Amino acid sequence: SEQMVECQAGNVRGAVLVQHSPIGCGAGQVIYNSIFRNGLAIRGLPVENLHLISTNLRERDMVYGGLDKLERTIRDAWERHHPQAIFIATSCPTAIIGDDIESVASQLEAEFGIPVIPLHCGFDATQHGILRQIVRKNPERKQEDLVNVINLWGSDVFGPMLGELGLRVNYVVDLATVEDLAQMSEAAATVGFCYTLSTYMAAALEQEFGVPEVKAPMPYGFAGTDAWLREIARVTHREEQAEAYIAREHARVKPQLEALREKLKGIKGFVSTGSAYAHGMIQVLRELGVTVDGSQFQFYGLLQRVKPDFIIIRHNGLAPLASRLGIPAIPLGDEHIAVGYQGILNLGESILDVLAHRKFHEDIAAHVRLPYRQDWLARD
Amino acid sequence: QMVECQAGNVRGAVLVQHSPIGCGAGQVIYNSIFRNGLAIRGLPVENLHLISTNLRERDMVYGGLDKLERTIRDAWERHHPQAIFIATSCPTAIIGDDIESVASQLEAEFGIPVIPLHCFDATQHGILRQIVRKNPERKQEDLVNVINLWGSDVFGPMLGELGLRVNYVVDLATVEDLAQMSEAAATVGFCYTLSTYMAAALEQEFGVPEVKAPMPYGFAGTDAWLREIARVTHREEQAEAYIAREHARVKPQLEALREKLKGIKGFVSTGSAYAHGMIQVLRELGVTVDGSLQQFQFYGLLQRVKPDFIIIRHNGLAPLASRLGIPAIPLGDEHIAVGYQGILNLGESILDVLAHRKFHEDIAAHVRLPYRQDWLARD
Amino acid sequence: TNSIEQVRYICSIGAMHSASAIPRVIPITHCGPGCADKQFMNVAFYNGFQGGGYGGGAVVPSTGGAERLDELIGASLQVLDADLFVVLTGCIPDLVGDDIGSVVGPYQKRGVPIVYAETGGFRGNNFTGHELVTKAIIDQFVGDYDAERDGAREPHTVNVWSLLPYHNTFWRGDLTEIKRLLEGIGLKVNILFGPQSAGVAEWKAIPRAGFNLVLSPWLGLDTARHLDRKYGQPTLHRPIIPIGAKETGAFLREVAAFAGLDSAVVEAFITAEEAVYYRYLEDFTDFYAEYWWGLPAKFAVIGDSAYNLALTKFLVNQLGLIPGLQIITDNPPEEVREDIRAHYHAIADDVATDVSFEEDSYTIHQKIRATDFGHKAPILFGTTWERDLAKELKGAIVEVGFPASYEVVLSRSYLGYRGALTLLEKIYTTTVSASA
Amino acid sequence: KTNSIEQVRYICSIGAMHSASAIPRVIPITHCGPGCADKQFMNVAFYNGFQGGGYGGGAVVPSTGGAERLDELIGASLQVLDADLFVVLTGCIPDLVGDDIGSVVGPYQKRGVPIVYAETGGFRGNNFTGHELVTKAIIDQFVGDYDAERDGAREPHTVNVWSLLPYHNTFWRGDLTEIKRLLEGIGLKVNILFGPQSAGVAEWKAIPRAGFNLVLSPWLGLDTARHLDRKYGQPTLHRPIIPIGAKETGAFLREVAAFAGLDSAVVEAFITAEEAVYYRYLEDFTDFYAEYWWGLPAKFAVIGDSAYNLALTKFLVNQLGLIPGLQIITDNPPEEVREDIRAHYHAIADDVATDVSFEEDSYTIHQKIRATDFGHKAPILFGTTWERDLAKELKGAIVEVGFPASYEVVLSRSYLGYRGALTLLEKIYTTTVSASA
Repeated sequence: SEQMVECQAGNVRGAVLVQHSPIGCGAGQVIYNSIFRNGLAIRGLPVENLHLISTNLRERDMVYGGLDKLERTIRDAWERHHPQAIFIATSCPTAIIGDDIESVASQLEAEFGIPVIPLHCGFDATQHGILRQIVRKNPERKQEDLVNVINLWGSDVFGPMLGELGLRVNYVVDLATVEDLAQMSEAAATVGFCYTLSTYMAAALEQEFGVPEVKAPMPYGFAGTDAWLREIARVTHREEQAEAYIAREHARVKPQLEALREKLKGIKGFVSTGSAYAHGMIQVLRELGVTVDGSQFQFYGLLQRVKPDFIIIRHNGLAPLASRLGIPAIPLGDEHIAVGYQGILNLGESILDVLAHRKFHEDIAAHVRLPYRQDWLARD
Repeated sequence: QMVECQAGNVRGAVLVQHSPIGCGAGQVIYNSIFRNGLAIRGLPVENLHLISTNLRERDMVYGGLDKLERTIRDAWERHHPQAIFIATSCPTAIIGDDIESVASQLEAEFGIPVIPLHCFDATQHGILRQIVRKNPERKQEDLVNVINLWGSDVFGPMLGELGLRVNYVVDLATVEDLAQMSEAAATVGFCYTLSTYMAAALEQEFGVPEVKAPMPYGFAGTDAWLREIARVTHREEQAEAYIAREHARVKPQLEALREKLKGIKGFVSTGSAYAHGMIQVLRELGVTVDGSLQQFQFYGLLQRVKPDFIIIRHNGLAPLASRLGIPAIPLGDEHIAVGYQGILNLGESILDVLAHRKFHEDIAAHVRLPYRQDWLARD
Repeated sequence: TNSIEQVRYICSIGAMHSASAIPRVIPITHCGPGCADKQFMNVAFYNGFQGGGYGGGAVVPSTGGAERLDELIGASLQVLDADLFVVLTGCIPDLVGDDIGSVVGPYQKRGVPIVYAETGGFRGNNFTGHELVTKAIIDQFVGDYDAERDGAREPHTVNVWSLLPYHNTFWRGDLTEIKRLLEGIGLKVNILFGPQSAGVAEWKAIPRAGFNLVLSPWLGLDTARHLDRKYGQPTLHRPIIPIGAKETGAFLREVAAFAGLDSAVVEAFITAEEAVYYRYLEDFTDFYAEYWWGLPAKFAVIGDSAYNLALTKFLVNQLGLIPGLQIITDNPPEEVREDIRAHYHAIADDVATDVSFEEDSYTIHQKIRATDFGHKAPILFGTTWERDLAKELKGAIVEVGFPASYEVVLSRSYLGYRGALTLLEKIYTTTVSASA
Repeated sequence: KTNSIEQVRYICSIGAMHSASAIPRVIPITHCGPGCADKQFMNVAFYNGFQGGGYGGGAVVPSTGGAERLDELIGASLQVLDADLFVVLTGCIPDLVGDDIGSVVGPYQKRGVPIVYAETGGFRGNNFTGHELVTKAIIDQFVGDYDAERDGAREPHTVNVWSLLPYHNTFWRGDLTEIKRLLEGIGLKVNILFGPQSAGVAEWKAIPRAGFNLVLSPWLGLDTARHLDRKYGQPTLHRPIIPIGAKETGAFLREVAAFAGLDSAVVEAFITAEEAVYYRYLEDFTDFYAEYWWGLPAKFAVIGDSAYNLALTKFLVNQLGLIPGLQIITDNPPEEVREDIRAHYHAIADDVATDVSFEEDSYTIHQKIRATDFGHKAPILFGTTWERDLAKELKGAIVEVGFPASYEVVLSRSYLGYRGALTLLEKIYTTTVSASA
């Protein structure tokens, strides 16, 4: 989860993430920068590089520790960017030497007057730190029409959907300004489409600050979206708008689903993700009529056993291997693809798209040799 | 030559090329120039929409009037412009179609000017005749018309220090701007042979005074030009303040710039009415000029002179000089050397192209020019 | 309608660029008084900034026109050193009825290497002009053929009739790739245009080539039929220009079967090329399959028939992209249009699409706007005219043909194996630059 | 000088696993403690040109007292993966704890397995030092000793090429293809040792049989070449400037021919043919270069590793007459070689003298660029994705030429030699003209 913690902490706009570790552990800066820029572009916000600072530890620090270097790096971050918050991330080579980041963090927090949050890397260090030090306490303002939506990335799917309910969306944590994180205690509810991700932070928000958490079926499939929207409306007292939106969307979407079903008839899929997320995708596929068998060498064996037309995955490294077997994968960089009523059609025509791309993957499969020995191929 | 680009570079207007598809080839050149001018001026960038009547064999013995009317109606329906210009190449001029009648008829029908160009400047004449307002109620005392081909925003800042506003025309000007020119407090032409007819007509037929003063080239030239503008528009205090401030700011830097240009032999072959200003600016910088002006003729002149760099304003000349190892000042923006900052800009540009000699000298050594030796042994 | 907005080509006399594409060949233009012959030698400049200095540009001479054309020819002959002069005529000589044959014949009887092509602008676009220029060269410079005097026909030499020079923006690199591929399987190639050509010596050797390869949907078919009638040379028509390993292998095997080449050499060359190509494609598969933020699913191709069909074939068969809209803008003759449409109908074993023929950019843009590309923005393969439309659709644009005013093209190619890899680089560097 | 490095310009030594995976059919086996996100490198290469690990990269790479854990990993990888050679790289934790990697890997070597191990403690250097460590480990533990009678007589006209760092120099595949093509043109047999054109471990086994080692880089490979000189007695030719364009490429080819005693007629024929092609294209380009109305950048800044930094500076000064505005080398070369690099920059041309700085922190680099006076035009930046925002701030063009090139999809592009120079010109001036695109 260290990569996810670093990505979340560095994706908070107006904040600076300090990587207390050798230069090697900062290699993720390029990955995080690419994800950050693409998320900004998708969200429509101005695009720019993120500024992650590494303490750049060397042998001297591995021996005698790097507290002085950490303090120097935090001062550098403050002077260069004057952020609204500073996070600190610690790697294995720095965990082994057992540097005490808490003391310097508290001291510099007192000196600068902004949060200095040492990330300790069901639970998430970045979310815990945001709640501890950034989320406003006993707010004097309550936003009855504000809802916290906990997501990693993806386009504005909840924006328009909840707009039809007259509700505003507060996207956290990624791409959120420090102002947005602070005001999450003012929102009228916290909706998390991802049970695994959003459960901890939303539960803590409700318990400590009184912002209700919406616990309902995920917005996947017609029934799931119906229940989800109705729960949102009940919590935020917008039943009339929710019913109007549901009727409109049912009328608009139900026809096209027939043509989509005809086009997707006979297609066999495959899903391999967290049971929570996989459940929604499998529900949407069942709506479209696609067949699902159920839920990196073991992946090779699984794909050989099943031989699906397409796969749905959410972890890196799985797709390239499936590509070499001739199986396209649904690109879930935007996890919001299948959310809501329009999500059904989006996923349907995305499946139709990746079925066309099968031509590339079949060529690759024909003209490549995998690095696995033949004998190992005869094992499960 | 410039009529078609001028007419097509007016925003909110549509230029109709009444001719075979071949004569519309310039649409690509005009589109590139138009987009680059929009980008330089900071305006939103977009393609220009030039429509060709696309005359064929049949129109060469019957006439293209029906096709011309169809094309004008298409322009109106597609774009709903504020003005429609019409061009006429050799093939359509030989068949002698009567564009005036269709132009007047469709002008009456649509309620917007339909301006047939007689390709003095046809586009400017048409703009004055049919777009420029007559007896305008307003008289923008702080508005000055600046005639330029493509140029850049140099007069903007310069005249801003005088409190005046700039109405750039004709290119990149909206049809609203062309109609405003009857309201301006004065008209300034960057070059004589390129900006004298239209301003003279503006002053004669409308009360807009024309500024007659040395061009803004060199210290003395810019002083006289700014003082004339100030006198005409009653901004003498601001003009003198700006002149003194700019003299103080620029005069020191010119000393340092002069040393780097010692021994540099230039060469100018632009229009004699603008080559004069460029030579004045060069003489300010201490550069030596020893030349003043067809590929063969230019080749002979360059061989005779052998300058370090050349200044030109026409195409074809630069690539030929490049093959001889001589850089050319990229005079795509005639406003490079205008004003006090223009002196430093031209000096820096000269120093840049001097560095670029590396490329041209390398090219000169590895290219065979297409001229035969027997002729190459003669003038 | 008749109106053409934002022209997709130029007049026949714009085929002077085909003449200037032959090394050490200088065209002499006669458009009337001769105001804006520059409209062409500068039009190629606003294609991918290439310039005609190799055989033309400002170097090109330009103009009763008989006396004045004769004066021009006399002046050019004594100044310019060329292996061959091509005299092209425009509107005014055609309408006035100037006898250009009488003006140019006297020089030919004098032994000067000069030809004239009657290429009236209003007759057609520069594709018809290209065919006229090639036929004029063949008729007046190559001349008749005698195997004893000139040399025995070589069954394994091929004349390649292909992309139109200076209009197909990447013609130099593309012809280099075509020549490299054809020489790989053991042919002697008369590429006839561009840097790889030997010049007029290659054109003089046209009669003693084994066959003519028309590597385009329709351009060059006229020339190949003319050469068949004249010299009795057989013709191989290969309407799809190959991009990528699949189509390139098919094309090479087809040419080897036609010319009776050694199959072992052909297979060895194909194996080596495929090894390289598929190593690179294996490297590319990670991006193609994993890219988080999605890639375009549909595409539209607007351009001349040659590159239009080549790109459609490559995008459908190599990438599995969905053909959204294909418009051919070079105005091919009505006789060949059904064959082109047939090529589009069988674009893949299980994919069928169609191609339209429009020459007016307003109609093309309205057709693109009226098209449904799904919930993702498409990728446009077009020209500079489509940049605004591409921005409006929130999609990517790749400039693949005239006018490519935002490409600086030196040696780029999009054909064969290496060109296919370059094309993939261009496409997917453009797509990922959405957040750049 | 502060310790902080913002927006890293490189990765740790263990990131040299990409050098091992750049040899065909060679699979690195990484060992970085519990390996939280050791996958970082497997993915940083994906965000530097979208290259993909190929055969032995990506998820194919196995990863983890670590002695027992490393032994289990090696056994599993040996039983599963089919490779000509396995390279075991170790990171921080094995180094700090003090794991005896030799005791774990040597048992397999004595059993005939083609496996080597390199100690690449991440806190001891960047991936350039790791690259040198990996190459030396391969030479020592796989190539082994040389006996001319057993292995084959040394070939005076065979050359080992030590050059661009794989997967960090974004265009290394096409660049090595061009280098090999140039060297084979003048009649050499080339051991390129990396990338698609390499023959794999067979090429590495033939290292002792090469006539000489060509270190085609300012400093990277000098350590390896000295090691090979000590081991096999092979002479070394150091050619610090990697050639781009006809002038530098001709100089480089003539220098190599003089060193190796190659036939001069063949060398001159190859050079004249390549120059014919190159200068035909440059003649076509001259129209744009001299005529372009809207002006082209006059000054440039180059930020990147020493190899490409010096190559680009030389090409931009000598082929084009661009004025060097600011050159910063970011690969952190050893202090010993820095004066020689600076000297190369001082004589960048007969009449042009410039200088190079050495910075590894992107904040310092950006502040230096901002503090630099580029004249009345916006410069052109040759840098990385980190410089995109700065390039926009300066209202100038940026060309991504090194890690991280996150906005380039690189398959076979090259910027070296004769053809790469034309490709580079296309890239540069398609970027400049796209201001109004």
